[PDB]
Order: sequence, then C-alpha cells, then structure tokens
Amino acid sequence: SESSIENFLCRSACVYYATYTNNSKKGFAEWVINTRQVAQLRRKLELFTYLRFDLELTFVITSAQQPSTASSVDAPVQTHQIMYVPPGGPVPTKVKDYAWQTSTNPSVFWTEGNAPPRMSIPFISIGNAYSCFYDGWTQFSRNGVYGINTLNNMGTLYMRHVNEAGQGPIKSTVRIYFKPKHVKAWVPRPPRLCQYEKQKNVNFSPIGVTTSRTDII
Amino acid sequence: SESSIENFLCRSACVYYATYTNNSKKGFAEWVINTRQVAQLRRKLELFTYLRFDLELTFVITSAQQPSTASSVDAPVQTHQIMYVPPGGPVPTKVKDYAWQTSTNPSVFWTEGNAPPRMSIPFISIGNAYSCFYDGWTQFSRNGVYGINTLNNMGTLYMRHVNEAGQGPIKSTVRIYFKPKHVKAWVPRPPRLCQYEKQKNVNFSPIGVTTSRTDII
Amino acid sequence: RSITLGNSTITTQECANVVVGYGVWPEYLPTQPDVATCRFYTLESVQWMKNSAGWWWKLPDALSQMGLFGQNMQYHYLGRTGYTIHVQCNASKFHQGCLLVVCVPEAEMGCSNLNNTPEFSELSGGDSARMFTDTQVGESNAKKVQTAVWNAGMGVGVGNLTIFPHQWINLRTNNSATLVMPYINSVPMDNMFRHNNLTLMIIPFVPLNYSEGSSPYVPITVTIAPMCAEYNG
Amino acid sequence: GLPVMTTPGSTQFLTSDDFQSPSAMPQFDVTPEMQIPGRVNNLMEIAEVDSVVPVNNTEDNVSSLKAYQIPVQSNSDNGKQVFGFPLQPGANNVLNRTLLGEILNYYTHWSGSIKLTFMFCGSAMATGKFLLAYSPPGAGVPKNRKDAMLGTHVIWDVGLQSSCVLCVPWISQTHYRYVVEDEYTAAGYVTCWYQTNIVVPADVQSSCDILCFVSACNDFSVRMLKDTPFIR
Amino acid sequence: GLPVMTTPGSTQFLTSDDFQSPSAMPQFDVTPEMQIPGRVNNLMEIAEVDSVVPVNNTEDNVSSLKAYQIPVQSNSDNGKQVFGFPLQPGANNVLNRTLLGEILNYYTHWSGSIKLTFMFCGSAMATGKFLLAYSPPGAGVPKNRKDAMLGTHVIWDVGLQSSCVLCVPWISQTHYRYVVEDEYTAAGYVTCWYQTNIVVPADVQSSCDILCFVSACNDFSVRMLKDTPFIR
Amino acid sequence: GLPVMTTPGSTQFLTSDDFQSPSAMPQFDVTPEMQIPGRVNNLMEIAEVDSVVPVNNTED
Repeated sequence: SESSIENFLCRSACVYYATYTNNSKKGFAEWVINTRQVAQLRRKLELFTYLRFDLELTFVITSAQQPSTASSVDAPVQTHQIMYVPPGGPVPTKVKDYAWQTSTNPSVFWTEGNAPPRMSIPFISIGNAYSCFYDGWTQFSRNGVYGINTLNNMGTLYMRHVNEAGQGPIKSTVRIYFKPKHVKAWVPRPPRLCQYEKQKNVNFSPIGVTTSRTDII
Repeated sequence: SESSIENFLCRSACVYYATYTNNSKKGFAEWVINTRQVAQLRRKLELFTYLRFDLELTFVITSAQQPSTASSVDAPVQTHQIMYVPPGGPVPTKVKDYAWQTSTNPSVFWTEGNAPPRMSIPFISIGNAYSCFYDGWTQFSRNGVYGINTLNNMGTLYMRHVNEAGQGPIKSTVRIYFKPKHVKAWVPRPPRLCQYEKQKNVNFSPIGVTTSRTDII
Repeated sequence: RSITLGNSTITTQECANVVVGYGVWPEYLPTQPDVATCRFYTLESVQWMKNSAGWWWKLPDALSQMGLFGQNMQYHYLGRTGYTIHVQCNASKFHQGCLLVVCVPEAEMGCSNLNNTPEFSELSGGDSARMFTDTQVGESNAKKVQTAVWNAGMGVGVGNLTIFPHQWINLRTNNSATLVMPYINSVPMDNMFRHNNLTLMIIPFVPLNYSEGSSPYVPITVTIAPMCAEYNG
Repeated sequence: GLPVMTTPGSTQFLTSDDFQSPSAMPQFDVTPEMQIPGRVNNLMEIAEVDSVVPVNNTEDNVSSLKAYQIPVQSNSDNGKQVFGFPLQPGANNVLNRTLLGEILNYYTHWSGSIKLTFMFCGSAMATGKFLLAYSPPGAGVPKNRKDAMLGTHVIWDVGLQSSCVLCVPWISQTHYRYVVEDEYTAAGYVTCWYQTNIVVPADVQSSCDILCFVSACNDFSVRMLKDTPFIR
Repeated sequence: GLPVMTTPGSTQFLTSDDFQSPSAMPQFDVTPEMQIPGRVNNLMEIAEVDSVVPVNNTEDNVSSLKAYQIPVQSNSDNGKQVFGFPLQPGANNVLNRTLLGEILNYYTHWSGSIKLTFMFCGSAMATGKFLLAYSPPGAGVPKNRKDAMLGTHVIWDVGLQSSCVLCVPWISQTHYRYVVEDEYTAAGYVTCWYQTNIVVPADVQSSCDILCFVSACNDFSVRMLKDTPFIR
Repeated sequence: GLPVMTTPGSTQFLTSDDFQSPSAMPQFDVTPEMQIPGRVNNLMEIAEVDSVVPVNNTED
C-alpha cells in the first residue's frame, strides 16, 4: 500500500527560493505556479498524462540585518504580505502599486515568530484535468505557440514587506513548499530517459538506451 | 451560484491607510465609516438602492523606528487603542482627551506580534435599510444640504499609541479592512458610466455612451 | 469477414484478436453524423524496405483532407471522435521481421534546436506518413523534429513504449493488427484545428530480411474509421 | 489544563476566511426588517431584463441619442446592408456597455444565449421586408443578399409585425483556426439586409428608424469573479 | 475562558504532517469530474505490463535499435552460448531502465517474481531448438551445455512455438557467502544455449533475431520510498 | 472563534510527561510482529532464576 497514487505523490518539496530587500524599491518576490521547476518532482508527475489535485502551500520566511550606517539600529517585528493572483487577474509591477490592494487577490498577512503561513488552493481550471503533456497549439488565442495549453494555468504568487523602514535594511528569504492532495491520475506514460534541458518544453538531446557492457555473454 | 448577492459582495477591501507618530502631539488616526472611499467597491454597492448588512473590520498595524539622537535606543512592545465612536457620540480632538476614556466608545487594546484585531459591528441605523442614493434634503435638521441623509450614519474610528515614549520616535501605519456580511439588497439600478469626481455627491461630467467605431456596417 | 460501412468494404480474418483501447468501447455522450463519415478511409501504402526506420501519423489530421470528414471539420470545429485502426502488411513466408504498432495519446515532440519549437509541416503531413531516421538530426537546423528512433521522438526510451495500447506484427506468425481507441481528452469537446489528440506509430524492431530473389519491399496499409463521432454546430 | 497543539497557519490573516468575530456593540436591539419591494436574490435577474444597444456609434453620435437608432430609408439600389456588428467579446463590441455587458465584465468565463429583439419605429402606413441573418462562427460575413439568404435567416415583414426576435449564442472563448487569420471570423455576425424597398403612401415620411434590444435568453453560467476594466 | 495547555511540538512545521488548512479561494464551484479512460489506482499496474529488455548493449549498439535484438545464426560449432545476463540488482544490469526497473528504483526493499517472455523473430520455415537455463543463487554460471541441462531448464522448440515463458524470482537483497567471493554468483543467471543448429530451406535467410520481454509475474512488495538515481 | 485561556505550565518541556506526538514517517506499513520465544513481561522474572554466589572472595 506504499505503491498507491496518493502515497507516491502526496509529499512535500521546496520548489522556490527567492530573496527580497525592503528598501531597494525593486525588492519583491514572484513565482508563477507550475510543476516543472524541480527536476525530481517533475519526473514523478510526468508518469501520467492527466492529473487532478488540490494544492497546499507553506512558506518559511526568515530575515537578516543588512549593514546600516550607525547609531543604534533597533527594529520591531516584521510583517509580510503573500498575495495570490488567480488565473486571469491583475499583476503588480512595483512594490507600491494598486494591484496589491485589490479585492479578489486573497493575501495573507503574517508576523515573525509564529507558525508558518499555510494556505490551500483548490483545483482551479476551466477544464476537467491538468494536462502534463499537450500536443497542439495555443487554443483561444490569435497567435499560437506549440505545446503551451493556457487552460492549466494555476496562478502567481507575490510577496513583500508591509513595514516601512528607515534605520536598518532588512532582506528576507522565502521557501515555498508544495504538496498535492487527493491526487487522481489517468493515462500512464513511460518514464523520461534524457536530461531535462529547459522548463517550458520537452526538448532534449538524444542519448543511448542504457549502460554498456563489454559483451553479450 | 457565484452570481449570488452574498458571493458578489462578501469580500475584503483595503479602504483606508493612515500613519500616526507617537511624539508629534497631533498624531492620531481618524476615519469616518462610509462606502464611498474606494472607487471599485463603491461601484459594486451602487447597483442597488437599499442595502442592509453587518460589518466586520480588521486592522493591520505595523511600526518603524524614526531616527532618534543617540545612545542605545531600546524599546518594549507597543500597544494601540482602536476606539469606535457610535453615531452620535463624543469625538476626540487631541491625543490626550477625555473622549478616549469614555464608557460607550468600545475600544480594543492590542499589542504587537499577535493576530490582528478583528471586531464586528452590527447593522446600526435608526431606519430599516442603508440608502446608497437619497433624493432630498437633510431631514431632522434646521438647515438642509442636498442628498446627505443623516440616517445612514455608521460611526467613526480613532487610533493612537497608549505607550508613552521618550527615547525613539515610532510612527505606525494602519490598513482598515472591510467586509459586508449577510447582505440583503433591494431595488436594482443601472451601473455608473462616468468617472467618479468627488466623494460626497454624484456630480459628474457628461461622457459618450460607448466606444466609437468607424462605420455602422 | 467482409465488413461494410457506408460505401466501402474491407475483408479481415474472423479468427483475429482486436485490442480495445484502455478497456472501454467508444460511445456517445450536439449534432450526430452517421451519413458520410462512418466509412473506412484507406491511406496510401508505405513500403517497408531493409534500411527503414519508422513512420508516424497524427490522427485527427490525416483524415482532414479525406472526403466529407475533411469537410465536416471545416464547418464544424469542435467535436469528439473515437477511432478504429486496421494495419496489415502482406508479406510471403520467405520474409521475416517484427513491427510495433502503438497509439500514443498526446505525443508532444521535441525539436532539433534546443531553444526553438517545431513547425506544422514537420509535425504532421496530411494523409502522408512522416518518418523517423536512425541517425541524429543535428542542431544546425532551425525547426525540425528530433526523429531519432531509439528515443521515439519524445525523449523517452523506445523499449518502454508498450504501456500505450499496442499490438505486435510478427511476420513469422501474424499479419495484421486492430486498435479501437476511445476519446481521451481533458475537456469534453475540444478544438480540432489546434489539437492532435492521438498519434499512430509503426516502428520496426527486427528489420526486414529476405533472400536474393524475393520482393525487396513489403507494403503496409493503414485503414482508419471514425466511429461514434459528433460535432457542435 | 487541556493539552492543545497549534498547527502552522495559526496567527495569520487570510483575507478570504470565514471565522466568528466578537461583536463590538452587543445589547443593541437593531431595527427589524421591513418588506421593501423588489428584492435582488441573484445577479442573473439584472441580466434578464433588456436594454437598448448602441448599434450606431459612428464617432460623433456617441454623445447623443442618435447612437441608439439605426437609420432606414428607401433608396434606388436593389439590395443593400442596413447594419452589421460582430460578436467577438470584450474587444469594443456594441454589447459591452449594455445592461448585460456590465455584469459579464465582473467575471472571466461565461457561456449562454442572447435574445435580440428589434422594433420598427416608423409610421403605421409604411411597409417593407427585412432579412435578419446570423453567420455562425467560422463562416465569414456575407457579401450579397443571396448568400446571406442561404445561411440562418429570419425574414421580417414590417407591416405584419413590428418586432422580431432572433436568439443567438454567445461564448466567452473563441475557437480560432490555425491557418486563416482575421480579427473576427470565429465569432459570428448579426448583419441585416434590405429585402424589398420601403413603399409608403403620399404625405408620409419615408426615413424611419429601428431600435435594437438585448437580453439573456436562458440562464448563463459565470465563474471566477474579478474586477471590471471600466474604471481609472 | 476554557483552560488549555500547549504541549511541546506546537508551533512547528513538520514537512510530513496531515492537518487541515484554510482554503485560499472558497465559493468557487470547481468543475466536476469526467470519465477519462485509463485510471491508475496503483503503481503496480505500470509494472504488470511488459517491456523489451536491451540484452545486447555491447558498447556501440546502445544508441541504436540493435540493442534490443539478440543475434542468432547457424554456425559450424556443436553447442555454444546465445546470450547470458546476471540478476544482481542495481549494478548496471539489463533490467534497470526497463518499465519495471524504473519503478523499483523509487524504493529500497522489494521482493517478487519475474516473467521473461521470448519471441523468435525469424522466418516461418526455420527450425531449431534452444535451452533456457536458470542458475539459482549460489550455483555458478554453467560452462557446457551438459551441466546447463542438469539444472533448471526449459527446452524451447522454435518450429512448434514462437514464444517461451520462463518465470524466475528477483530479490533486492543478495545473500552472500563468507569465504567465496565473486561479483555476482549469489544472484542468478538466465543464460541460454544452442541445443541444435538452425536448419533452413533454400532461398531463406539463416541469421534470425530474438526479442526478450520482462514483466512482474505476481504482485511485488515494495517499501520505504526514496528518490531515483537517474537524475543529475 | 472559540475562546480558550492558557494556564500556567503551558509551553514547557517536562521530561516525564505523556502527550501525543506527530509521527515523523506516516504511510510506512511497518513489519508485523513475530513469535520470538522467551518474552520478558516483568523484571521479576530475571530475579526468580538462580545464580551462583561468590562466597570465597579472599583477595586473590
């Protein structure tokens, strides 16, 4: 029963790691949600063609004092905003922007020294299953690029400090965790042989089938 | 079922943002509760004439060390007071005033580093429904100004530091969130075309009906 | 024997074994056609020579120029169709070889240049077999499909291709193959000018070999028949 | 006391939660409800009423009441077009600022039908005939009256009936085709054609006008709310 | 209020827990399920299908389709070996990249059986005989046909049957012996031997080939998942 | 939400407690028990067997 689909895929994996400082006026994080980021979880999810799962994310945020000038740098506790843009929503560009303050981008606000901020996303897609492989062009668009399938779009995530600060600069890292839940899988698939070259496509270089030996006997 | 009245209006929206420093002797926040502050929530609430809803507010308070003089600025945790004046109550003017200490202005006291301080206001009005649009003059007054309707008065909010401080000045921001609850709506209305000019009235400049095209065929 | 659909007739053996998809028969749920679309569209024959490598047909594009099915697609884009594929090669008892006949759903393919992505005239030829090569397509080309046979064009090992619904053609003992594929897609009715939801591959594992004097080719004949089709008009 | 254990995601403010809350003013005894007429239970009741479509935008009639009227006269040319508008959604079409198009810009995916009532606001003595032709997505705009006749059409007698109803579908997503490109061919058209001229008695004016309404025929299906683009 | 008491291990993130979580998007009404064919309920259904084993690696056939074919001819030497491969797991054996060996590298302890179907892809007129000998763990590789006959063997008639099935066990752990050391003696071998020559008519080619498949005979028993070594 | 109130002695580690604990490896399916002979249920069974007393210590 350790070879079930749930016990094979319901795990956790650090999928992103980004830093953002509070004073540089271009410091805020950004991650487009996909599965093709880490090469060890991508290979387990590409054994099936159609998948359907809930999602569950947990963020592990730290901080570090950057070297200020002088005269008793003291600081209160910090608070972070972790915004979730749904598929087809507005997108920030600066750290001070309208698109943070909107009403259908459900943020979470979280202060230091507490439990980490877990939030759960349901299965959001217009279709009936996510498709790991799509042979065809970009549907519902005027110009199409091969094998994109804009219907398995899951969202984006944006993070920033909500504390203004003047005395000491503070940079902060984040480690987004990732966990499928209630997984259903259809149409199995052979396991990938060659190395993963890029992220958006299945391009490869051809390699031999297996490891050589000196004779057949 | 995503076109219900509750699922269209029970959302959250940052409606105010103000700062207050603890030492300047005129630093304390103030917000008169209305709906006409943000232009994206005002347009959704003006599709109906009469509304009736509970309210639910949540405050996201931070801090920032202002540059003091010297010699080891250290500070304990801070505590804030968030007072709610009902419609027809006393109103502070200075940060040290009697009207903070009164008994029918229900405050909340909250220290840093905890969960944010949510409080809920019921439907408080003498009438039976809030009116987004009122054609007529100010009832129950000696002199009347057009389209005011003093019966949909919801209150005021005031915030300040309850910690005296001498070493390092501390300024603090606040983001009041806003969420209707158990919404009932009556008498629908066409959606607003022209730009919102001012807050107290429905004055406008006349604009065309729709976007032009080069021919009718 | 002597099965007939519309105005077309083929003949198969009665003691044949047909493999049916993932265990399910194609069935209806929209305008339902059965008037000039339920007939056997015989594609032209390819010749299995000695130094051959393989062939692939993208499935709802090979029938896009064939008849009124090729005109039902132009006036009705959305639709959901099953299939039925007969492949039979006719070689004598003095030839030898072995073919693998798979049907690969969502066979996304790789490019020769690593950055780019392949074009339409290299993915699918309408009613014409595109063929693998036993060599490596070099990276100097711009948009060409990486058609090395042992990686099956998809970066995956060609031995493991038997997880898809397949059938072996062994010229010592067998002659034909029959595949019944149902409708496999995420959305219930998809576009059809931008989505090739099946791919029929024929790959020779053990090559053709014969003595001197025999016919130096063996022709393979593919017959596709859209069963349980519909559209949205 | 009792042993508890706080999970991750505990002291956080998720701005789309549903928890209880302490009431800031108890003991108040709020005023009870009153039967006010016209209660909206759903936003698909603002959609089912019908509003007038500004078919005649034309770059200087938009700041006027001439944007709503389609001009109709009696000319000397046998067979011509009265109007025609596409159905490609969002891209500045005429059904955008109407009472239906202001709701469906608060959503991202919607799919349903449309009623399109017309009305001949001309004299009571004028008589004629009109073609109301709908081109399905994929088929182009018709160019003659004859090939507009061969598609889907309802031939409208003015003297017998002063209002015609033409029910079409309308989908948020437009299925393009890979090779043939044009700004709106896979959307549809609701173009209309002069079948006969307008024959009128003496001492009656010939130049009439037509109004055009839009509604929702059956119930829609909207999903994934967002914010409208009709704001600064 | 109510008295509680927080135990140790309370505000911690254990990355293998199972707690509830607040949903980031309620009120959404997700799209319901659809009957898509071919549902995988367990990873022991990818294992039961059979794939072709690259028995003929040989240092320059690995980038080809010649790695899958075992060459068979008709020589002038009475009794010789066709092929032979060990069963020592993990250490670069031929069943490693197959459809079974890609699942069992996601685990650490597994134990079960194996089907090994063969297939003679030669002419329909050629006739011969083959020995299929399995040496159990502890017994060495056989060196003659005679002592290969005395072990476990299935003698395969080519003209009567074009496919033979030989079912062996395969265990993750190899019980070594203390004194006698060799790289794989306590693993097994599936070596195969020429019983007779290949007798063929005129105008038929003599050099044939053999394919070899592998599967899982009964159900396996895997435990303690890990990550695969087939990555950078 | 629900109102609670944390008593004294709450975030402490008393090294002789008995509380539940989150399992670090779920979904594992451990190996079941086997009848191994000679099960000790109590330390008063090591005592009831008899051993020889060194009565004759005597320094060498």
